[PDB]
Parts: sequence; structure tokens; C-alpha cells
Amino acid sequence: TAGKIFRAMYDYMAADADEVSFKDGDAIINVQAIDEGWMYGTVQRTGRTGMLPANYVEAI
Repeated sequence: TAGKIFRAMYDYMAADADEVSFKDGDAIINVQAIDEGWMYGTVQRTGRTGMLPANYVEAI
């Protein structure tokens, strides 16, 4: 009961191993989430899993 689809609209650049890196248009999903502070998804472009900036990605 959670096959929604998300999309990134900002070309972010992972500076550390805490998050990943995706460009505007990449496709990702909300595998999970903590509460208030970035989220967690798996970029389907390269398959890199890591935290994502919630203030940069959004649902569509």
C-alpha cells in the first residue's frame, strides 16, 4: 500500500556518505522516513541508497 512516485527538482551533490546524489527529474520513492530532518530513498538512476533533502524533493 505504498507504490507512490516522487521526483527531484534540484541538482543536489552528496558531499558526504550521509545522503546520495540525484539531478532534477530523477525518479525516487519514500522507502521510509524518520520525522523532521531529510528523508530516505533509493535513487533509481545509479541505485545509491542514502538520506535525501526533504526541502528539495517532493511528490507529484
